[PDB]
Amino acid sequence: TMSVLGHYNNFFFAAHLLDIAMGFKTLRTILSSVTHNGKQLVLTVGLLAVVVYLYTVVAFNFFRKFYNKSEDGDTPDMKCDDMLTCYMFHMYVGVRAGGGIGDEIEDPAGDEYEIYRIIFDITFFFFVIVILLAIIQGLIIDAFG
Amino acid sequence: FWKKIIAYQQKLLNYFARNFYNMRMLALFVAFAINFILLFYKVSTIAVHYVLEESSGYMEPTLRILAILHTVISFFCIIGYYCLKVPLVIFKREKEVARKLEFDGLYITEQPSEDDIKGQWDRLVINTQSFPNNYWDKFVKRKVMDKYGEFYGRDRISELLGMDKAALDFSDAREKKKPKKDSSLSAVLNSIDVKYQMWKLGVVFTDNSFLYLAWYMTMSVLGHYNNFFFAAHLLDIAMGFKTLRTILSSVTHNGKQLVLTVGLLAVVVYLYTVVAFNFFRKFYNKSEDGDTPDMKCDDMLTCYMFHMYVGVRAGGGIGDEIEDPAGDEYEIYRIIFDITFFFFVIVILLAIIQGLIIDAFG
Amino acid sequence: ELRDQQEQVKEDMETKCFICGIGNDYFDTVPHGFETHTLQEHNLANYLFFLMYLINKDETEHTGQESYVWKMYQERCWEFFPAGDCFRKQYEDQLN
Amino acid sequence: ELRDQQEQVKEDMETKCFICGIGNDYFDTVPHGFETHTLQEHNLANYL
Amino acid sequence: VLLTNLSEHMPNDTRLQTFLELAESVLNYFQPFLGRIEIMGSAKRIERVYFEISESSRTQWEKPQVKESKRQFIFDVVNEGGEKEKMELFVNFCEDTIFEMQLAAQISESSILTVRSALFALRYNILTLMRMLSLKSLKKQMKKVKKMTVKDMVTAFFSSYWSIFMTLLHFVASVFRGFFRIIC
Ligand SMILES: Nc1ncnc2c1ncn2[C@@H]1O[C@H](COP(=O)(O)OP(=O)(O)OP(=O)(O)O)[C@@H](O)[C@H]1O
Ligand SMILES: Nc1ncnc2c1ncn2[C@@H]1O[C@H](COP(=O)(O)OP(=O)(O)OP(=O)(O)O)[C@@H](O)[C@H]1O
Ligand SMILES: O=c1[nH]c(=O)c2nc[nH]c2[nH]1
Ligand SMILES: [Ca+2]
Ligand SMILES: [Zn+2]
Ligand SMILES: [Zn+2]
Repeated sequence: TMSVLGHYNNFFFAAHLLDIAMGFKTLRTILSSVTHNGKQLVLTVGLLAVVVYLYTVVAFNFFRKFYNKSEDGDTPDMKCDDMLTCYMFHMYVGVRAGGGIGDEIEDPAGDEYEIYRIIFDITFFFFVIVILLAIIQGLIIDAFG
Repeated sequence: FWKKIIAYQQKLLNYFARNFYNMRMLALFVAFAINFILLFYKVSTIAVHYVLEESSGYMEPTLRILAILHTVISFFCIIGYYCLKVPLVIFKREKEVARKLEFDGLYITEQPSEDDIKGQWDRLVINTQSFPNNYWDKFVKRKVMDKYGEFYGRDRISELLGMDKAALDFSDAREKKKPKKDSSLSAVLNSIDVKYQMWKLGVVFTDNSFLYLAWYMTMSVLGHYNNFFFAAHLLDIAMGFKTLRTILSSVTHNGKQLVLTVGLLAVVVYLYTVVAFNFFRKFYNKSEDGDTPDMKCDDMLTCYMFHMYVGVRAGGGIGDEIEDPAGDEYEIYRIIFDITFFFFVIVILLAIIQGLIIDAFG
Repeated sequence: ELRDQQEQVKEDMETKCFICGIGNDYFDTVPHGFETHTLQEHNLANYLFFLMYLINKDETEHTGQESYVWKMYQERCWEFFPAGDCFRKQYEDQLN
Repeated sequence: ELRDQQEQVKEDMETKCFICGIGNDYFDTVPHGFETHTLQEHNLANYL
Repeated sequence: VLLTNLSEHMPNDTRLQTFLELAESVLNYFQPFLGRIEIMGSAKRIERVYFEISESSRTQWEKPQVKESKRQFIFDVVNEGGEKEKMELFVNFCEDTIFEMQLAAQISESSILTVRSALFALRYNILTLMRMLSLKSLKKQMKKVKKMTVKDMVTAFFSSYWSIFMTLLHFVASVFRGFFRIIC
């Protein structure tokens, strides 16, 4: 089906380049590593989702005012006004921030919730970045090993 | 009539004990549904009126019904746990207290260590008339009497254990008894013991699972006041699944060394903060505009803030967010400072905490 | 590896005794056999107490075994110490 | 694994001799039994 | 010591055990002082040795200056102790411990409130639970519900357990108040 669809659109032929993984034993091991521990992997992804949801709820209830992401001052980009968009802003771009959600959020210095913000972002950095991501990583690499 | 209260009460208790597990499952599903309903929540623009935006238009009545149903199902889970697992814990503790009473003489030959809440609490159950209520024979009292009474003293050992030798002789002698009446409430009140109910409810409160279920209780009733407290019930999935249980217990398993490593990280960050406070203050300006400065390391409390928060999370050491030290007379000292921070704080002790946790899990 | 070495040392104590090195498996046939072998049969504290008893006792009053051990100790000969053996192993055929 | 193989080789020397492969446990009954078995009884240098 | 020697070299003979039961108290008293080791005999047989252990030497043994030193000695010998180095190091440590215990003898010269507030909270709260039975207000509800109504019965039972949960909350609050009083 991939070949006959590649006749219609030549870019479908790129899917056939996945056949190298079938061809070589090492690539077969790498691809099967995901499925081997994939059950615990799905559970860990769910736990990460749970933790990100809890942090999103906390920021929604208390830390909305910091979630402006608009460079210009005339129009605001109010990210955590809707919890769906706030859960977006956490899942996408806070897990990938590399130093917690505190990097892209505006600086909490001088606010009356300063210490609460610091604890929030530090606990996010630990539980989400340092923890559960190393857990997924180690699960996959240990299945391969 | 009283036959019928007893019958229907026992029927309800047996039903709840039989269905306690599936009913915890239904409570978890109700919590998940409530959280999914809350997913579509919204703020409206000064009192900020939190209004639940509804795509279909039927979310808020369903949320109300599911909140009430969650409370009811969780309360009945309390009932089911009390009917099912509480008597087993009571029987186990009764067995332990009877065995240390007889074989070891924990309260006759010796005394409780006085640092053990278990022993201090079980001191009360000894004199209760409902002793082994659930532990088979009620003759362990007589056995301890025979074993230790004559050695230490019959009268006051009988006072301690709760019997008298008059009843012991009356056991062998002729006896006349008046059977109890279910109609008489005072008879049941005399039958139930204040000290035994004391001990039983204290043990039940000491039980950890009952404490978890009471936490679930309080979270639900507070979720009625504020619907967002229902999100705490979504932590029950970790209790539900074994793998999540392992993940949550991984923190506690190596948590002692983990606390020590966190303290060592604190010590190292404090030393670096002191060094930067004494020497490297001039670089700690974090104000983009030049008119007003944001002088972070002027106060060491704020400087320790600026290290702990945002230097450990910098990903490349405190040198990333600090201004560039090029051209300063302390240039090499600054370079060594930031490189050693990157190694000891980022590369080291953070990999150590990470490895400790993941290795506990493994 | 430092953690592993510490745990290795601890479980080596738990498995085998220091004096003669016989593992706990042999003593485990009888209840608390290894524990007994540690506190009375093969006790580091007991051996040190014997050493101080030899030092504090007069040369005239030494018994036969005491004088034998004292002579071997002075000459720095450690053969009197059991090596992979004990009273239980030595008299297993009669005792058990 | 390279480090582990090097340590494996070293401790295999320490446990057993090359010529006949009998582990040190048998020789260990007498003092320095394995050492003696290595330098005079079974010595690679002596065989060469 | 003589009785112990006879008993250990002859466990079978019952008369010796009879003497042992006759002398249990003496042996029990002398057990801490009695020393027992196994040595390689001069006649190629393992022989048990019995000796006296002084109480002062024992006390010096439980003193921590012994304890840290023997921690270190065990940790060293288990790791880097050879077949023969193990035993020579044991003897050397024995002599060093002898010296340091002599030094120790020379230098030597010659939650309650938590349990108890918890008891108060539990007694108070359970007594408040039974204050309803003391007021005796269940007999009137009884007389109203002489008739047969499972709905009223389940409501009444749920109310009683409802207040048992309320009682649990009062207990938690009392524990929290006690904790505050102690921390302040
Ligand atoms: N030869 C032995 N001599 C003494 N203890 C031994 C011996 N072999 C094994 N053990 C074990 O070692 C423990 C006692 O010895 P050791 O003093 O090293 O340990 P410990 O529990 O830390 O003691 P302490 O609390 O007195 O410091 C016991 O668990 C005992 O079973
Ligand atoms: N069959 C054997 N022949 C020689 N040495 C052996 C043998 N079996 C074990 N060994 C051990 O190997 C060591 C000596 O052999 P080898 O030359 O391999 O090691 P080494 O200590 O690096 O020697 P050198 O210092 O001479 O280079 C000793 O520790 C010895 O106990
Ligand atoms: O020795 C006994 N132990 C028990 O637990 C028991 N239960 C009933 N009858 C019993 N007898
Ligand atoms: Ca003589
Ligand atoms: Zn031994
Ligand atoms: Zn050989």
